[PDB]
Amino acid sequence: APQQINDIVHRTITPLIEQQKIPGMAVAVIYQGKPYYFTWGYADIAKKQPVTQQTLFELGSVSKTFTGVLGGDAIARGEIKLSDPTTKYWPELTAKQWNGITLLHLATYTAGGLPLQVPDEVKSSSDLLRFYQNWQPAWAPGTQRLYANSSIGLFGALAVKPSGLSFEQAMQTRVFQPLKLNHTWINVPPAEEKNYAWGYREGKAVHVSPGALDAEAYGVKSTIEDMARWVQSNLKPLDINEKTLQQGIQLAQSRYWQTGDMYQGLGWEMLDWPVNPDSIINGSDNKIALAARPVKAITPPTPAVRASWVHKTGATGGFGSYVAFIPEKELGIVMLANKNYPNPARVDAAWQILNALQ
Ligand SMILES: CC(=O)N1CCc2c(NS(=O)(=O)c3cccc(Cl)c3O)cccc21
Repeated sequence: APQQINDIVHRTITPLIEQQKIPGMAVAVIYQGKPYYFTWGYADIAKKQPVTQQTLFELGSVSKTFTGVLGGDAIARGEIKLSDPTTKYWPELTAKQWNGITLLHLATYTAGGLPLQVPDEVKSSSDLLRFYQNWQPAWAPGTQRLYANSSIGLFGALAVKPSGLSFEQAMQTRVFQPLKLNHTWINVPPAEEKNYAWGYREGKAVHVSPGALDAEAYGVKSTIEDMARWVQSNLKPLDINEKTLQQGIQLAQSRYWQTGDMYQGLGWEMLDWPVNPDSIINGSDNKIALAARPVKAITPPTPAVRASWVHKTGATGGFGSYVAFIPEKELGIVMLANKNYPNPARVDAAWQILNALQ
């Protein structure tokens, strides 16, 4: 732990924890390719369990980066194409509004206004079909972006259909195991519950509740060590020996759409590096419950740009996560907390640390 990394991390994160009243936090800095770990506070306030390097956190929407990469791996295997119509993998989706909606539109929130949340009433495979059949798009496909679990969640479910595997089994076999992410889970096994932090919402200890397409949109739990390895893998995909996984990571960092200064990948979101912090700090703010934005198609998509700020925020009811990395600098950060605190404060802290080290 070089003193420079020690000092910038502690001097940034300690006040953040105090100001946001975060119960526990884990941070990883990847510097010239090597990981350094930091932990503070409590995974379980009532049982006085500390945050360790083995503590599991709910990633929330950072799970969408795993879904994006798994989808990219299915593309690279030749099992799906992003230009495929949605109905090719779900022929029972016969309602006419689905003509022209491709897997690309699902993966990038551009199908025409799919809603942020799958309704709680939707549980079964037949409930899900009925929900997507009755959905009425506000817009033509490929014209506006509206961030949505029901969009990328359906992409993940359809992307694994030609493989025959369940989504969880495909994610394990094709992403977690090859990358040695051995403490990363869609469902936390009983053997690992001692390490599963509680989330904290309004002072109450909480875990994410089951929901339709939860595994695909917000369902991953992981340790700070496994998340650092995730960042290392996305920083240098060519060091990965599995060929389709290498390509799938590269596809998830391709630029498909532009809105303002932001480019939409598969799960990942990107900006040109160097970034103005206020373009990301205000650009990811989740004070807005619904933000509809016109998109410009990038025709054809730009392959993964090493001179990028690649990032993703994530939340559940009781957790708040952030990942950002800069491929050209071999630099990255992971911030895992068991409180859902404001996104601008995450990005500001991450920028203060990475800017100091670049
Ligand atoms: C208060 C509460 O209960 N929350 C907040 C977030 C969340 C998720 N995660 S999410 O829908 O995919 C998501 C939406 C929007 C933005 C982000 Cl960054 C995000 O991860 C799942 C279940 C409950 C809750």
